[PDB]
Amino acid sequence: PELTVALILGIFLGTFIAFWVVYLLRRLC
Amino acid sequence: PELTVALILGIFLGTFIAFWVVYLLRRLC
Ligand SMILES: CCCCCCCC/C=C/CCCCCCCC(=O)OC[C@@H](O)CO
Repeated sequence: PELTVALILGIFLGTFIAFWVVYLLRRLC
Repeated sequence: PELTVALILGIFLGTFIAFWVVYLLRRLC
C-alpha cells in the first residue's frame, strides 16, 4: 500500500531529522 | 496529495518516536 510506505518513510525521516536537529544544536550553537 | 499528508504525518510522528526511543533506552540501559 502506498499510504503505508509513505507513512513509514515519514516516520523514519522524522526520527532522523529529530536527532539531526539536536546535532545541529550541539555543534552550531 | 494524500501521500504528502501521510508523509508529513509520519514525520511529525517520527519526532515523537525519537524522544520515545531515548526514553526507553534510558530505562533499558
Ligand atoms: C494507515 C494506518 C497506519 C497506522 C500507524 C500507527 C503508528 C503508531 C505509532 C506509534 C508510536 C508512538 C510513539 C509515541 C511517543 C510519545 C512521546 C513519548 O514517548 O515521549 C517520551 C518522553 O515523555 C520521555 O520523557
